[PDB]
Amino acid sequence: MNIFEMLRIDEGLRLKIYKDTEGYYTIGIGHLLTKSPSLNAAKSELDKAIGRNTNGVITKDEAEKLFNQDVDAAVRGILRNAKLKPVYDSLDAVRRAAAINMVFQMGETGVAGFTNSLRMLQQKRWDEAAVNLAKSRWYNQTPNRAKRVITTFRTGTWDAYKNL
Ligand SMILES: CCN1BC=CC=C1
Ligand code: NA
Repeated sequence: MNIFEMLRIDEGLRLKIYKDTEGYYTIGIGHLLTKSPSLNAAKSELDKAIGRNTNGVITKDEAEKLFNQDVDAAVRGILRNAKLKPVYDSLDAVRRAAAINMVFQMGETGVAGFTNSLRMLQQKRWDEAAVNLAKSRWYNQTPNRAKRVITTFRTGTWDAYKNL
C-alpha cells in the first residue's frame, strides 16, 4: 500500500465523465472537473486538462496521468500551507498518506476547519484526533471512506485498506 493505491481504492476509476459524491462532474481517478452544473463546461475543462478534444471519454493512461498530477498537487499544496506543513512534517509516511488523501478529497482550504484535529495530530494524540476528525461534515457525508482515513491516522498502519 501507498498513497496511489490508497486513493485508487477510495476514488475508483471511471473513463467517462461522471458525478462525484457531491454531484460534481469528475473523471478518471477522482479528477474533479468543475463545480459547474454545465456538462459542456465540464467537457471543456476535460479537454483543457488532457490537451485534446475528447468525446467526454479518456483512456486509462490519461486517467493515470491526471491522477499523478493531482497527487503531486495535493502534496505541493500541503507544503505551501503554513498551517498544514508543520503537521505533515511531524507525521510518519503512512499518516502522511492519510493527510494527502484528505487534501485530495476536500482541498487545502477545504481542510481549513480541521484546526483542532491538526493540533491533536501534531501532538500524536491519535485516539483523540480520530474522535475529533469524525465530528465533521466530511465524516457524515462519506463515512466509510472517512473511517478508513481516520483508522490510518489512528494506527499508522494500512489495516483499513487490507483486502481492498
Ligand atoms: C488533517 C490531516 N492533515 B492534512 C494535511 C496535513 C496534515 C494533516
Ligand atoms: Na470518485
